[PDB]
Amino acid sequence: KTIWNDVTRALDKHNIACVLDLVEGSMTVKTTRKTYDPAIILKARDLIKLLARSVPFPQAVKILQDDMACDVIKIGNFVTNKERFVKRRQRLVGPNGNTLKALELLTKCYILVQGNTVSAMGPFKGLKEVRRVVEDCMKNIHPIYHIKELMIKRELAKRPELANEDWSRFLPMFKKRNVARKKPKKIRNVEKKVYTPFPPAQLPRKVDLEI
Amino acid sequence: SSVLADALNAINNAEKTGKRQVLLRPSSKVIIKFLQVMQKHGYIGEFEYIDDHRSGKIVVQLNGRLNKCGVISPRFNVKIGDIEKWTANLLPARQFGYVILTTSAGIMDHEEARRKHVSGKILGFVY
Amino acid sequence: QNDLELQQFLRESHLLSAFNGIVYQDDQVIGKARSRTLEMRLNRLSRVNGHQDKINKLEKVPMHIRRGMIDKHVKRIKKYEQEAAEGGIVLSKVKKGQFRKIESTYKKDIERRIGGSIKARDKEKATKRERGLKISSVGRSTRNGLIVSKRDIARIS
Amino acid sequence: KGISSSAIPYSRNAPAWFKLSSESVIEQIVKYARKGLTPSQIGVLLRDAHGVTQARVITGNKIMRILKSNGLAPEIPEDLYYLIKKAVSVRKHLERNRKDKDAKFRLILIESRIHRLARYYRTVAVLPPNWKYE
RNA sequence: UGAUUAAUAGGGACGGUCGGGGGCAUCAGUAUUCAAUUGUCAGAGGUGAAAUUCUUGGAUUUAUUGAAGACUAACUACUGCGAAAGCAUUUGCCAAGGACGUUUUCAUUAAUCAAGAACGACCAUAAACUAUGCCGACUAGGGAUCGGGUGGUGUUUUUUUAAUGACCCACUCGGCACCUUACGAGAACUGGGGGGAGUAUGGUCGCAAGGCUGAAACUUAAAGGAA
Repeated sequence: KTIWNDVTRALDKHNIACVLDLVEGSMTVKTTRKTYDPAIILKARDLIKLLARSVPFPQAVKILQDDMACDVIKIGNFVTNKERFVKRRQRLVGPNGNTLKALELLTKCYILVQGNTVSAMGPFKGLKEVRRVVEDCMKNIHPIYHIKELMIKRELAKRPELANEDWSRFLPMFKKRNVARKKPKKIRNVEKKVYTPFPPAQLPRKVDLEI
Repeated sequence: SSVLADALNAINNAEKTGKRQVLLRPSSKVIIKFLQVMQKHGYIGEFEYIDDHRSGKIVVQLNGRLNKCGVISPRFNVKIGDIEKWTANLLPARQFGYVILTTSAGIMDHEEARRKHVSGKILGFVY
Repeated sequence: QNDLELQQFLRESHLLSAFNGIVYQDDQVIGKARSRTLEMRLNRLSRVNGHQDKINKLEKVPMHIRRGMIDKHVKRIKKYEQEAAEGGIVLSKVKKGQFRKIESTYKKDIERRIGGSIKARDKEKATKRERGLKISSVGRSTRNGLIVSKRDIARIS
Repeated sequence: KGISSSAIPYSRNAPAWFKLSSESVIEQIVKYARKGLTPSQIGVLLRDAHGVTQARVITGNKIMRILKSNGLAPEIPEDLYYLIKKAVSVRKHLERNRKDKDAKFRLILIESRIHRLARYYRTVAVLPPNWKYE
């Protein structure tokens, strides 16, 4: 209700009407008769759904400009136990928000870790970067490894040569960590400890043994 | 726990918390003798036995004067001689508080046990 | 963990982002981010060997305005984490007495005046409970009562 | 662990709106037991149907003692019987479908609670020794 | 035929129920992958750039259709359930569990854990990684929330087919949590030396410098480094 006049001005410079319906709790954007841009209503759609997803307004009307886009990475369906899930998501946010703010700086994006999903705004190179970082953080590889690789790749992109060589000989994300392959006997574990549904009886007490 | 022990635990930590009334259920004759002798020496005030037919409740109104009650979980035997080494061993000072004994003439504090010259087993203390 | 450039950029990503590719490496950091990055690094290196009473000196701020700064800053912290927790937003974890570091902290430079936590409450928290005076030794005192060991019963009676 | 009981009242007399006789109540008890109800069901149908609060209060004694005086004593006591029939219902379901490991764990719990008051009823000897639980 | 209560200990019955508890069966969803039939035509993947790869035997895209395996998005919460590991489509069946309600029944049947018992020749895979708080026998609470119950009397409801509601307010019992409060001795899959940050070295153990190679017994080629 306080930021609404600024949404109305920011859309009326693009010729889009918009209403705020508090009796339902909705926001609609509508193409008017004077709307000469066809694809501006999709950016206004992103704008109202960002204001619903609780980004701020000055960070939200950076979506109405062409080099920017939304994304909502989905992380609810990566792992089974809630302890491991919340520890990997807090690993994504980081100690005192350091990992999240460093990723925001390196990818030029704006990230909100919320619930079991990770929203992001930003340029498209940054959006692909943050998507692979967030999904790799929900799998086991730490996000500071990806942040180190982002700093390495930034410094390799700001040199004129080395622009057509593969950078895998630079990156440390290649670690050669596949060093588990067991050689245990499976002496019982092939087919032993066969299942019954009925348990055996109990060992009775002393006074039960005397009665 | 026991059944005298938790009555004395309620009457301890309710007073340490600083309340003026404790409700303690279940009640028994051993609790009534124990509270009876400690109100004789003046560590609680009036106390009432509300009879419901299940086990009885006690409401103790208690002022400020107690700082520890309890029971002695091996109820060993004492004699009229060795009450003195026992009160010196488990009470805070020379003439500080009382040791409550289960005697042949009821439940009594140790000074009345030597005053009317009886012995018993130990039950608990109050100081 | 022993990459110094990485952890330095990680823990200085907040005031780089407050006072700004992006420039992060020294030989490229211009004024206020430079002075506070240097001050941050010198305090962090100094805290290992230097005395805790003398490494973090707070600015001499009067009572009625340091209490006012803290009250308004805690109202800002409460609004921030209450709004971000009534949304779904996951925030990084603080300890129990510490102020949460937010954008207004890094921007207003509030820790030099208000500190990281109210160390009076931290002191009277970290003190131990005053535990009366000890009375007896003849037995152990459990919730079932006073266990007097059988050696002690024989020894006394 | 919760606390939901019935509060047995402080009075131990007939409530004096009970205009009936204490003999017709015993005749009703033996009628319901002969037509085949467990003492809990006897007492609840008596409580709701014809307004006897509790038969120990209005009549002489508790209603398993009434059935023992009128020759209707239960073969196995009621608690042990109901846990027997529950344990064999779970064992029927388990022999039916053998991947209900939650039912197997519940069978373990029901069998232990069988054993506990089978032990109690054997050391009081309501039921005789060499009582095995099949 | 010939002694008590009926523990805000415990067990059992019953009543309306509650839940993403479990088992079997069934129903569904759009995705992904493959295939088939068209339509059209030179690209399509993918990357920081490329590449491997598919492609005028027509890839990718579009449309219709069919199958296979996996999963159950949004609703999804500091909420619910389970002894824990864990559990999200509908419907049915099978048993089970919980709290609540009770003027039902049994009458001490109980709590605790060493031991033990249950759960936890073929295609190959990750786990932890910044974290935290003062502990227990312990007092009041506060706002919210989930399940049950009692009362109040307004609106959504509605009526002569059988019931079953939703909301508001008070009370109450029990849960996963959260914010405060008051008061207490809180002692009697294994293998280990003892702080942090440094500083110095005629000891022990190793690495380590030379200096154009050729090229040394030979002052020796060709080719090269260096300037």
